[PDB]
Amino acid sequence: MYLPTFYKLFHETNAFRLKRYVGYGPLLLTWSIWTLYPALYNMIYSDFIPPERGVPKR
Amino acid sequence: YYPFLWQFFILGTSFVWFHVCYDPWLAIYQANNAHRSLETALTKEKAHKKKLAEQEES
Ligand SMILES: CCCCCCCCCCCCCCCCCC(=O)OC[C@H](COP(=O)([O-])OCC[N+](C)(C)C)OC(=O)CCCCCCCCCCCCCCCCC
Ligand SMILES: CCCCCCCCCCCCCCCCCC(=O)OC[C@H](COP(=O)([O-])OCC[N+](C)(C)C)OC(=O)CCCCCCCCCCCCCCCCC
Ligand SMILES: CCCCCCCCCCCCCCCCCC(=O)OC[C@H](COP(=O)([O-])OCC[N+](C)(C)C)OC(=O)CCCCCCCCCCCCCCCCC
Repeated sequence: MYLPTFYKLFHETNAFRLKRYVGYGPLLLTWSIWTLYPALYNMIYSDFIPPERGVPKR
Repeated sequence: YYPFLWQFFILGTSFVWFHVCYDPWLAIYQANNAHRSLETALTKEKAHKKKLAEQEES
């Protein structure tokens, strides 16, 4: 007979619930990307892609 | 049947709302005021400066 410990049942239930809730992480990420998009653009092209060095002659 | 996918659908509908209510008004507003831009004034000043410079004395 299958007599799992209640520790395991609790762990598996919480694992499933965590899986369910993680699906909204992308949702909130998209919401905060559409919102505050200028901030994301500034971050991307200031830290990950630093500007070029040289300056115009004028 | 996938709640987070339906939330993405709601986000898409809100995006469509924003763009529908945004693009037409902005387009018509910036089409109406095409001749009031700073570029027109700069071009007029450049033309007048050229005309004054070509015709002058020592
Ligand atoms: C260092 C951080 C300090 C500042 C505080 C930061 C708070 C951040 C809050 C926002 C992000 C939350 C993300 C997790 C959300 C989980 C929701 C939930 O209910 O869980 C789903 C399910 C539970 O589903 P549920 O439906 O039963 O949810 C209800 C849960 N209770 C009853 C608690 C209200 O739980 C899980 O299995 C996942 C739990 C994730 C969170 C675990 C926290 C502890 C372990 C990781 C961190 C350890 C270090 C902590 C810092 C110590 C520093 C010395
Ligand atoms: C660089 C950008 C890359 C972007 C790539 C985007 C590509 C997206 C492609 C999606 C294809 C479709 C996938 C469908 C999955 C369905 C799963 C499912 O059944 O869900 C039900 C479950 C919950 O189910 P439920 O309980 O809500 O309902 C089930 C419905 N019935 C009952 C009818 C069956 O949800 C999940 O599985 C959610 C978890 C999986 C997805 C987690 C993704 C996390 C990503 C976090 C953001 C990372 C960003 C990058 C960070 C980089 C940092 C350096
Ligand atoms: C100017 C004054 C007057 C007009 C004000 C304009 C509205 C301002 C507030 C709008 C809030 C959004 C609409 C809520 C309406 C009720 C929806 C509802 O009952 O939920 C069911 C609906 C969906 O339920 P449903 O049952 O209809 O459909 C989904 C069901 N399935 C998947 C089975 C198909 O929920 C939503 O679609 C969105 C819920 C969002 C959470 C509710 C509170 C939002 C509060 C706003 C701020 C949120 C911030 C989040 C980020 C954290 C920031 C710190």
